[PDB]
Amino acid sequence: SYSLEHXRWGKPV
Amino acid sequence: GCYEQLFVSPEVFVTLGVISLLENILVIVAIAKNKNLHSPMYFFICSLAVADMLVSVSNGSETIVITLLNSTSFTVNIDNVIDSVICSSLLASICSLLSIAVDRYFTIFYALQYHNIMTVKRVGIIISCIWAACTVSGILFIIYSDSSAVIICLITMFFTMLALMASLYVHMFLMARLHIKRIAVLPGTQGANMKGAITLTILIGVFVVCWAPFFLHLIFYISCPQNPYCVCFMSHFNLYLILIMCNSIIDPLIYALRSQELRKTFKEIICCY
Amino acid sequence: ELDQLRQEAEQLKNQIRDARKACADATLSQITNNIDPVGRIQMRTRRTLRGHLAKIYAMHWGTDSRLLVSASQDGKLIIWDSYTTNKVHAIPLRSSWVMTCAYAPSGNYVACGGLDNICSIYNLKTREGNVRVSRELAGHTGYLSCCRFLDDNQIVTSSGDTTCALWDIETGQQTTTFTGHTGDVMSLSLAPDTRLFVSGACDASAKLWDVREGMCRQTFTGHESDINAICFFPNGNAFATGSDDATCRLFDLRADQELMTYSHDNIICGITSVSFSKSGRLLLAGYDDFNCNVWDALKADRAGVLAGHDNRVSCLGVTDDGMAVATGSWDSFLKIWN
Amino acid sequence: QVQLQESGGGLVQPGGSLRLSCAASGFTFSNYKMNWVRQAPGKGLEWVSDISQSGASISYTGSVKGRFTISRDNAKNTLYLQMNSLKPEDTAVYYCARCPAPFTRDCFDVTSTTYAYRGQGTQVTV
Amino acid sequence: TASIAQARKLVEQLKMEANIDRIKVSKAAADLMAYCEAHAKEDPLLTPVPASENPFR
Amino acid sequence: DQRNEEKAQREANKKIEKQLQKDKQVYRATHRLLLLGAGESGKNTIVKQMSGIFETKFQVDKVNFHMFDVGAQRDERRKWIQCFNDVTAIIFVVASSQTNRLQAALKLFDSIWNNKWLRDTSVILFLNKQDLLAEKVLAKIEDYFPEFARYTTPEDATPEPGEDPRVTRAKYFIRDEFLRISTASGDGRHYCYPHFTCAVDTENIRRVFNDCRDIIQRMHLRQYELL
Ligand SMILES: [Ca+2]
Repeated sequence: SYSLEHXRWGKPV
Repeated sequence: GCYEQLFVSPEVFVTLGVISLLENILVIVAIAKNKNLHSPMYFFICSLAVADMLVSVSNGSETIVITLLNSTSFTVNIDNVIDSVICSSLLASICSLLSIAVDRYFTIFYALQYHNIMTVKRVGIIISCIWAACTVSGILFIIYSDSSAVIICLITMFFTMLALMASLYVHMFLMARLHIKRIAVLPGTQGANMKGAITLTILIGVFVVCWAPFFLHLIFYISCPQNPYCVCFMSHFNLYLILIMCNSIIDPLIYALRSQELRKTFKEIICCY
Repeated sequence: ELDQLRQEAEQLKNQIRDARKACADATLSQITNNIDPVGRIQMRTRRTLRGHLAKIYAMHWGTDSRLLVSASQDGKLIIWDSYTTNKVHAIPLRSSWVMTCAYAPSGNYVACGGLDNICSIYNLKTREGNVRVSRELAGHTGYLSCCRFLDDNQIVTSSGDTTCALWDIETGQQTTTFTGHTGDVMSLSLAPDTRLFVSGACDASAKLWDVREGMCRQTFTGHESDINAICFFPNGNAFATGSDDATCRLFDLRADQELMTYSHDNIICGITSVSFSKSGRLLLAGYDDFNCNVWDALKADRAGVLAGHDNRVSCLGVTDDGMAVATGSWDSFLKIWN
Repeated sequence: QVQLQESGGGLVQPGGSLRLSCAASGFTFSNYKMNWVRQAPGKGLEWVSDISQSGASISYTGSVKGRFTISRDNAKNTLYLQMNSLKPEDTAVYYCARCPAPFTRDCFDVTSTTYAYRGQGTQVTV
Repeated sequence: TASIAQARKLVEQLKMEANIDRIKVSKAAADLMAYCEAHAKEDPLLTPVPASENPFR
Repeated sequence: DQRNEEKAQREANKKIEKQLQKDKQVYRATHRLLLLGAGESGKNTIVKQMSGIFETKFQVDKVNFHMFDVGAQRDERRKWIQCFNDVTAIIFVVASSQTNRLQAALKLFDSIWNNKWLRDTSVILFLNKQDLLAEKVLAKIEDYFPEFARYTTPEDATPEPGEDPRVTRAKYFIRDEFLRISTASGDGRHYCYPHFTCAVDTENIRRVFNDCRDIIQRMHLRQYELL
């Protein structure tokens, strides 16, 4: 489920 | 297309990473190989070049790792390590720019005492303390990344150091203008007023343009996450990272490349390699 | 009477000029045209010596071709080991305005001085192991421009008061005064047999002095401005001088005439230092363009250059054996070439 | 060897004029700045005129402006001085002097002590 | 005319320099050339001396 | 067995390099000044109110200054002038007012300023003996400097109360004569800081301090493309 994305705080949760 | 997240070709990240890597490495080599370039100011420029190299490398690495994994447990540890490296390196870059400017303010306003203050021992202590604090803060800010305290502390540190940098350069500009006014009033007599204004424009404008959108993103990430317009603004995270890496590629040209000795050393190194 | 004495002096000058013309059957350039050129000389820096902070004014090789003494404007002499680049001594000076230094042929003493008009002689070999001042020589009223060592008990100095002198080191008294120059004396050179020496001065002239008699034996003219460097030929029958007119000239002590001119259209800077190689075939000179040109001493062609300085070159010297050339400049670095 | 030999001196009545000369030898004349200096019978040497290598820029002491002029001829190696409307105050020995180095604009040539590039001088009695 | 004291010394020095048995230039030039040729093979700055002998590297 | 000698040499460097580092710090924190002046200059007073060379040291507000006064050297300056080409500043003291001593001073300043080795050295210029100039003028300049006849007081002149306008004009005329030379030849690499001082004045000690500060500040401002 968990994925890796550029940088951090890409999408608000 | 604001709702969809903006996708930036990995190639762009790997290109900016390699080019800025090359330039930062050249800047570090030119300083290490020229014994004349051993004043505190060049140690601070070296620290900046190192932080920029770290930003370009790790981020680039993250891009390659993501691309390779997508073309094909470990993911969590890899993501946590790379992100702690990126956060630490960004903090080091900001602190290095503040040190450079802070160093300069000292010379202009402590011309006679300057050498009894910025002794090489103290420069080494300051740089090591800055790097240790930036590394520790990057680690804590990634381990607890799912907390408002970390984003709040990141925007506070950015805007405090932006205000400090702008204040220091404005004060130095005002002193230069006072000297211009006294120099011009002589019986025997762009312009200095334009050269100074352009220098401030480039030095502050590049910093603000290449950094601030990311911290505006974080501001919206706390303030208005679900707002229809802030979501559209946040869709450009992948562009704000490019602007930050573009500061890693640009900054050597407005500090390291203004000195004549570093230029001479660059040109000799370039022709050798 | 003054006008008649002046006329007599002019008559003697004309007689000397005609006496010299009578011997001018051919120039050097008409003889060495049948000698193959040395070709291109490409020296490379082997070692760099660091430690001085201020511009370096003087350097001198010892007789073992292994140690160097150098003096900067900080007020410090450094003894270096050219082989291992390690330092041996770092002697603080009473005053920082040092213009010349010399290494004794025995390796026992180091002399230096400058604007204080005092020649300080340091004993490098003491029972305590500490470097101490053994003598301070004073009498000169102008700045001290050059010092040379004849023996452990005899030193030759020159100063900005237009007078050269021979000093007895142990007694501390001046024993011989060499007068006749009207401008500052810039550089001294000793004969291989240390019986004669030559003194260049800010008169566009040089004089051949008899060390033992106190008499000036010959006066050489030819330069258009102040003479900055002088150096005896290895044989001992000629010397080379450099001046502010950007020309270097070779003079012959046996014909009392100028023998060769070394110049180039693109050189408009003076010659800070002049030195010869062991065979006398190469002439090296430092300029104000932050470089050094190597000239073919028998042809007046340029053989090559030594580039690696970013400020005025201040001194140049060659080892007694001939294995290396060392230079110093206002960049506070010394470099050795090969 | 370099020489400077002054000429064109003499004695004149107040209000008269002289044309002085100076022949140079032993150096390239066109590469040096040239000056005129005077020795007062009871005063130390004083600078009078300074002409650049090209003749494009000429400086005079304030006391001689509008009365004295200088020129040079690089094809003849000759330096002149036109001395007009002379007064008793201009009695002095005049010397022609050369700047110590070529291709420069800094000169130290009025030294009390024997200067190497100075001529013998000519007496201008008024 | 006090300065005659210095002029006289100049005259005496010129007389001493006038009485010099000057050598012909072509002979001295030939001697310097012969000297240079005799020791040309011995001069480390002209001769491409091997690196194994050169103590500086 | 030769390694014992090599080890010994390494130890010597360690002792020497550490001392050089200590000495290097002392060197960079010390401000060197060259003091020159006219034969009639009150150079002695310049020293009192603050062999071939004399040295005076000062500590002004915890800043170490080292002033060198040229001793019994020959009047030919063209060779030792080159040595003082890295001092913080040259202090040139000229007395206002028998030869035309002012023209000699102006002649000397022009030669110094345009020296190929002194292009980056600033000059602090002290005009001394103001009361002798004032008395001579009020009791002549046009006979030496004819253009004075057409000189007017600068609009930014700030004379002290009680000064005779003819004296203030003479002071600014002389100052401007030096400044025209400085301005015409200078290319922003060095500046002249002329001052009008009294033969006896202890304030001169702070005038040098403040000028040295400004010289360094503008040097760095030049470096950082701000000035
Ligand atoms: Ca991540």
